[PDB]
Amino acid sequence: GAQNASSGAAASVKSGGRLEINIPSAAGNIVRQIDYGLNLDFFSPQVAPD
Amino acid sequence: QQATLIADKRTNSLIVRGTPEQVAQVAEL
Amino acid sequence: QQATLIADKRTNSLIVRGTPEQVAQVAEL
Amino acid sequence: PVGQTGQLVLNGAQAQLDTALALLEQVDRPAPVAESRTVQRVFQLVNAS
Amino acid sequence: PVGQTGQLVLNGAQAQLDTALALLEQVDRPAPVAESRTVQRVFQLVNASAEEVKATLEGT
Repeated sequence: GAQNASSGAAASVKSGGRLEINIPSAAGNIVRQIDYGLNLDFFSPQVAPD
Repeated sequence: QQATLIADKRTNSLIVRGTPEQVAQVAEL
Repeated sequence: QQATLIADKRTNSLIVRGTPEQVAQVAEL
Repeated sequence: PVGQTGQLVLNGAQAQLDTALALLEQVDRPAPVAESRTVQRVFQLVNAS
Repeated sequence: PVGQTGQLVLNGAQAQLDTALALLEQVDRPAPVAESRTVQRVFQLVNASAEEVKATLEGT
């Protein structure tokens, strides 16, 4: 239910910390995760027969 | 009509399905 | 149409009801 | 004809008979087949998505 | 004919009778059967996912 910047990554690795944010709002609650330390995200990893 | 195109993300395969003339057009592209 | 399927949770029974051709298709599945 | 069963009972003198059978051996062959109205090709892409 | 019952009462001299029965023995055989308008195949996938393959083939 929280929003994270690495949700759309095919693969990930993290090490560090993580901020959890729960702010109620009338336009939609702000429910976020902010990761710090090291973040590595991989997107769309196609490999050819070569 | 127009040829049917099917894209597979896992294998990176393109599949064209239609009349022989509509398929030769995709084949040259 | 298509065959009617009835599933009983208590006894884990599948009941297929239709034409003899439609029933032999489920029977092989 | 024996109904519509692709058979044909033909009944005449033997001269006519061995002549008609030699002609029919020449001008009678199975019909050709339609090709198809639909084909498939599969392309394994290497560089694009 | 005996109605529409696939029987046939035929009545003539014996020369005609033993000639017609020899012809009918030759040019009379049961009709062929239709094949079917529907078939099934089952594929046991090994590397792919059956649900993703179905969604790929349906364009969804």
